[PDB]
Amino acid sequence: YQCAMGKQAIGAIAYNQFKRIDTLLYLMTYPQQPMVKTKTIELIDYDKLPAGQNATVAVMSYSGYDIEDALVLNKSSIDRGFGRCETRRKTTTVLKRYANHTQDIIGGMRVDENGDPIWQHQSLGPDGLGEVGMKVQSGQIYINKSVPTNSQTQYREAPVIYRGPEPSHIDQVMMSVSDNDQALIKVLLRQNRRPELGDKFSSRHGQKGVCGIIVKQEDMPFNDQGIVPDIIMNPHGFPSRMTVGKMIELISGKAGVLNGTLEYGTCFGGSKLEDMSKILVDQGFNYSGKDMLYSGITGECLQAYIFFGPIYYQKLKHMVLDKMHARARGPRAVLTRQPTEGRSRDGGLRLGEMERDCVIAYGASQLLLERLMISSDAFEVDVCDKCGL
Amino acid sequence: HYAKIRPWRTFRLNECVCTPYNADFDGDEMNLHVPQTEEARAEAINLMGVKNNLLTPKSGEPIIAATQDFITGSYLISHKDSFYDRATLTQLLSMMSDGIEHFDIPPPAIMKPYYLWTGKQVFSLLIKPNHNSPVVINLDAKNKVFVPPKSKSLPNEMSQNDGFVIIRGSQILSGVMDKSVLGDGKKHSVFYTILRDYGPQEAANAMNRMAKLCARFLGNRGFSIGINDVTPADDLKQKKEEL
Amino acid sequence: TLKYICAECSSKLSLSRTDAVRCKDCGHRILLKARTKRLVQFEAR
Amino acid sequence: VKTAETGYMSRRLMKSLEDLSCQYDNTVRTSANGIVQFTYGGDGLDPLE
Amino acid sequence: MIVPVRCFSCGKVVGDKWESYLNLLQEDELDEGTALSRLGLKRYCCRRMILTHVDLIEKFLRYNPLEKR
Amino acid sequence: SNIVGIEYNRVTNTTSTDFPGFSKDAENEWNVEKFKKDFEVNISSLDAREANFDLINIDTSIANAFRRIMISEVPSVAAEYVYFFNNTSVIQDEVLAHRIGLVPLKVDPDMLTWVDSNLPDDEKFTDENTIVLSLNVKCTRNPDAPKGSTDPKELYNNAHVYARDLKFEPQGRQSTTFADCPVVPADPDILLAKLRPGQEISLKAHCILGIGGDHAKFSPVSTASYRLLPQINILQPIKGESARRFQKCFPPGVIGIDEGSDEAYVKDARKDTVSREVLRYEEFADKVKLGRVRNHFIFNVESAGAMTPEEIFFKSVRILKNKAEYLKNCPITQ
Amino acid sequence: EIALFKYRKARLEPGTAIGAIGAQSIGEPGTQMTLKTFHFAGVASMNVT
Amino acid sequence: RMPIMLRSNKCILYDADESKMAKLNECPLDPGGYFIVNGTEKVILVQEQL
Amino acid sequence: VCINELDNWNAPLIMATCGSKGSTLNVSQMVAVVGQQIISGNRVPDGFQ
Amino acid sequence: EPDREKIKLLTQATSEDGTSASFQIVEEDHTLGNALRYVIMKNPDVEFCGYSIPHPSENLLNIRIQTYGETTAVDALQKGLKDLMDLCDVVESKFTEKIKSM
Amino acid sequence: VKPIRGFCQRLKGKQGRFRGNLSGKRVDFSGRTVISPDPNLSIDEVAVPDRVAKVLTYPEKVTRYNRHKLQELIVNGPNVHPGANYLLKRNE
RNA sequence: CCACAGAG
Ligand SMILES: CCC[C@@H](C)[C@H]1CC[C@H]2[C@@H]3[C@H](O)C[C@@H]4C[C@H](O)CC[C@]4(C)[C@H]3C[C@H](O)[C@]12C
Ligand SMILES: [Mg+2]
Ligand SMILES: [Zn+2]
Ligand SMILES: [Zn+2]
Ligand SMILES: [Zn+2]
Repeated sequence: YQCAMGKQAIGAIAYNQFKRIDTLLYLMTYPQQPMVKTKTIELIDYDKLPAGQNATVAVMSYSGYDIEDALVLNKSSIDRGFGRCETRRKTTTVLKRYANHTQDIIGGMRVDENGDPIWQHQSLGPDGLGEVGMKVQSGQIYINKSVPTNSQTQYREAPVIYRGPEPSHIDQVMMSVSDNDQALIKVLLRQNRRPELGDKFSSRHGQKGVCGIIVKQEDMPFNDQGIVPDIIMNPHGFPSRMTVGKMIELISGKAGVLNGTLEYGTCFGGSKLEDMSKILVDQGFNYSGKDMLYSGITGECLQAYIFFGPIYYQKLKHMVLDKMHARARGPRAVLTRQPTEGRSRDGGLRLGEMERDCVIAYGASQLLLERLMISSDAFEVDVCDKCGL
Repeated sequence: HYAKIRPWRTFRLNECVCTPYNADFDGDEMNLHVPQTEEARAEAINLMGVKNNLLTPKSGEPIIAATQDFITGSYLISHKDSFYDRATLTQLLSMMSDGIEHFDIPPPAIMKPYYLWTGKQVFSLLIKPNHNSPVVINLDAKNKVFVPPKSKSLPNEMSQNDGFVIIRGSQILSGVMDKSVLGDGKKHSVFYTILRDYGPQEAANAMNRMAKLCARFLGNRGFSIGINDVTPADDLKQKKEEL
Repeated sequence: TLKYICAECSSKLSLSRTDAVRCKDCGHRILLKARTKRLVQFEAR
Repeated sequence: VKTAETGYMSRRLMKSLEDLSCQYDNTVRTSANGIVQFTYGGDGLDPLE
Repeated sequence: MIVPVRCFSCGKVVGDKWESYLNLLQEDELDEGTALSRLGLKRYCCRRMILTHVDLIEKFLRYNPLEKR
Repeated sequence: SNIVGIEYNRVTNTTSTDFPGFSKDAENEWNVEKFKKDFEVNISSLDAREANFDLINIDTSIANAFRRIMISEVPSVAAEYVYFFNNTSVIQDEVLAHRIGLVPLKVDPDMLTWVDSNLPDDEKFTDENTIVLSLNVKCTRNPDAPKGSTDPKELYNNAHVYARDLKFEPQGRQSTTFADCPVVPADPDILLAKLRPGQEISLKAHCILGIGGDHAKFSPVSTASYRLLPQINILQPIKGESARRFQKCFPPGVIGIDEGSDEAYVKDARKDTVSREVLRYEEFADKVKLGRVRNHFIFNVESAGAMTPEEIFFKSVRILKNKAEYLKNCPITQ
Repeated sequence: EIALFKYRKARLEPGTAIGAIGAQSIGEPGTQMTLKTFHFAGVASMNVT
Repeated sequence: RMPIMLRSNKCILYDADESKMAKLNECPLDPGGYFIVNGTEKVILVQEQL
Repeated sequence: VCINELDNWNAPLIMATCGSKGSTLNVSQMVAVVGQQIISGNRVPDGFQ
Repeated sequence: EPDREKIKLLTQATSEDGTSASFQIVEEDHTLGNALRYVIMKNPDVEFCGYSIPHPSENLLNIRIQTYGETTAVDALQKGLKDLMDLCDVVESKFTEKIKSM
Repeated sequence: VKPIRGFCQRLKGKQGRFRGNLSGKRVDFSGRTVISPDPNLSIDEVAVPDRVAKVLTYPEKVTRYNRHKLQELIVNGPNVHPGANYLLKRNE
């Protein structure tokens, strides 16, 4: 599972990741080295371009919001920059030079009498291409196009309207020409996302989960030195999944950061547990890494010790911004007169055969009739009684 | 379900309803349909409601019940060696009902040194908060792990680890709440008895109270796993090697 | 009004409408539009 | 790989058994009003209750 | 990219300690386990804040389109 | 009594037990004379940015309330809004604005006023509530550099944009009331950005005051936490070589040896982070036990530079008192 | 009274799509029923499927 | 025109130091081995046969 | 012998006694010998000569 | 003039004779509820006192107080608030004296 | 050579009319979202984002019992949460 | 219209 899900980690892509204009790119603001490395990591130079941050995790049941793999993020930690990510998207356009000796045009802008442009062109600029560094909201235009209507020559408007649930920002606007002499314009839009509810966080030992709640840092536990954990995970994910390597990684990372040196967790070897226990004892902590935390709510001592230390988490690309969707009434397919598919085309969810079967099993006739006839494709038709057609 | 409105861009459902959906919070996407006619809406709420579907029709056993991390906290409260004074007991009762239910504190189980209550009395109040509540249940049940008593003639409630629960009146006189008394898959659970005796509303109320209590308790009473819980003792490394 | 920057030579220049997409200090054909002069605001979070 | 075969079997079973219902005379009948069982299970007890 | 201004867990200002940590590593030829403690980084959260950081801005700044490479 | 014991696997007696109804005699009622007689404060150390004081005979709830109010209720001034002109750096606008928002500012927020939000943007900001900071750094290639070196500090002139480059721009009456107390970042060496020739960063930051609950940048304490005073009980005296092993089970300044008897004694307990390593070995079982005093709190308030720590603790106490007074004076409605 | 009430309300309710419920109650355990090796009463080679 | 694969013996990135690699707007820590066609970058995956 | 040698307040033992998550076998595998790996009902097949 | 929406008395839960009540406080959290609970539990006539946050996504606090048959619940709440004010005053005075000492 | 699509091809298969558009079909007034726990919610309750509740609407007919409530909802509009998105007159 | 790639 970790082999499959480490390829979705958000982090630095390359040294020239800012000069690239790719169709979809995920970057992280503050990547960090793993506390527990591996010789394979050193050889493949994953050390130079990491993907993930070390989080002070306290393995305990802080609230009811960590049940079934969910995690408990820290509001102050997110505010200070933990898990901060950005997404870059590319919109391309080509001014085709048609066979009628006519070509598409970019320029165009509409200005109100007061000296302000129209709202749809608020961040368009005087050259018809969106100004670098300007915010783009939903419905605005960043690439203005007008194609000839006869293929003088008139033009019809085909603008590239931005649509999305959150505002973005234009990062680069590149103009060029290809070999066949067509103008090629690429616009890179970046947007900044902070972790919220629904964002997936892995653990480099499987142990995937989503942020079930975000709580303020005065509510989380704290040790004697005042360290407040960033992410609190449910202990119940350990005994069934049997990941002792996670506990060894936590203790190795704690002993390494206290000693000041990165510690190696190479397969079939690595830094042993006994040296970690010796370093932790010499630093004044417990030999097994379980400290005493005071509760943040009731303020008193927790009745059991809490396993406490750094673990390297990765933020994954399955954020809730790209997953939430709702239709109500929208576009319909031409052939079947039914709602379309895919949230890109504002489609609707499919009530498949087995959902129909379950609704049958309940016996709710009227609900099934409403769901499969009235709300999807109802149609009044005239049928002849004599012939049945 | 009945809709509530919350500002966090994710659907949220109680974890006790996770088991029938077979859903885990690891990226699961779930669907929401809204009926558009009064007949469909009424049929949905009175046939497919969570309260009217506490039992799976495959065998009749409960399938909507306490999942993991609710069983653990309930067990830790109902442990034999856990005792609470008036302040902590009252705080526990306030957390399970949001300070809305009128409680009546039963006489404490320990009186002479201090006035100490038992967690089993806390669950006795969880089932029946006051005299106005009509929930009165009685049941004898085994637990998942059960050590027989020291002799073959004693009743099952006198077990060594107290793995037998007896509920008379509404008090819990023995046993620890685990995945045979609050969980799913067994026909002698507390919630199943409450359902079959007093309809689904009382079962839902007790379930909500348990969920709130176990959500707000384990934060103020830590429960952790570490390598100290997995490292074998010194003598085990010899016996295992010899065997 | 300087508005365009060549990719490799980094010479700010303005394109007249009757001129090709090409830098005039070299042969490069990549032009990145310069940052706007308009004010943009940001909340610190 | 179990999922494909299990789903196919479930679909076949549900297509076969979708028409049965317990009529008001306590007899399980098909859609075409033919009796499969005279009483459900021999005693007419829902496994739910 | 660049060193964070504040430590994630507690909130101590550690952005200023990065240059001093590099200087103590280079011209003072000390192991980092002592250089971290010299700069007042007592808690291990502030230690991991700059011990694990990658100075990616130096690598990024080679590809500067504002000046000829 | 009031000693929370420490065992090798569990922590017992962790709750307060001083209230009537806890016992038959029903003592320990609330009498402010007794609390005034018993409560004590010992300030062991106090620097310009850190305080360490012990509260004695106070309940856990009050101390935790003080800690929470210190962390996320004492207001402080931080950079809220950033306006950008010509930011050509590699660091993006959002990241740079966040980094500017995260720096601490050495101002007294008692000289400012809270910001109303319902007013329009052209009237919300006045001279009583905002502080304007200006950053304007343009990098350029340094011509007279030594050819044998590649240090970024020498090749260029403004390679490292620090935090002290945030100059303070007075607006109106701030030119008078901020005479002897100019606005300055608390730590001027914070590395805001890195530059290369041809790049420029210019921006104006509007600075208001908020609470730590809204955002973590407004928290006036870098650290505000307490620990119970540890306590070590040596029941059977420990003699000879094993006592040295006992000395090895604790931090160096904790437990010493008496040369007149070669036995271990507790030199000091305040230096003991509870590691309970002594509970690992059977040779000390039923000889030494560990505990903490449930009503002896050692605070450790490390400020962010905006305030003295004793001012922060006093502000927290006053804020809790004002909360209580506001709830008392409010009417009760159905 | 309790026994009679339980028996009288435990009768199958008319109109219930009992065939659908039975089809699902046979089908869905196939999802959770993983393959495991089986032998018939103390002999190893009988390898019943 | 035969489409060169990156970091081959015929590509411009062969044995190039990180200074010249930075001159060509290419990351030095890039595996190479892929074909840039029509703007996109494609990889011929290693096939396995009997 | 491993399960017998574990004291109370051992977290996997508590989570197995509760039945919330895990079982005796998982604790035995983590603390004691894991046991024979079984593939298709038999031991590991001879992948070489 | 007074903020009538600050603290309310939930009439659905209070007893008819006033010996029990469940007050609702807006724009507060544990930092007041814990101190108020600890102070009110030191009232000898208070038999039940407990706070809760019904949902962390909304800023709200529910505190329930039940007394014996001698005093009402509103009197217990006001006495607890007064005692909390006095306790904060004592702590403030001691800290002022000790910081003047150094 | 690509085979053409005939009527038998349009009526058969998992994407045919019978198993793709008649037995089950895509429906209106639906939403798909990632889930997260909430123990303080009752078991018969599901929490919906307001960003979804502003889109998914329930058509309520005006009666003598809810006239004031629906008037207030219409006054509120489609931007604030408790409100309405469309109105359909009786005769229109 | 297909084919990849992931999410349960
Ligand atoms: C408008 C609010 C004023 C407030 C912030 C002013 C007015 C009263 C002031 C305190 C008192 O002077 C007593 C102490 C004197 C010591 O030297 C430093 C700390 C000390 C606690 C003071 C801090 C601070 O300076 C206070 C609270
Ligand atoms: Mg899942
Ligand atoms: Zn006809
Ligand atoms: Zn050029
Ligand atoms: Zn820190």
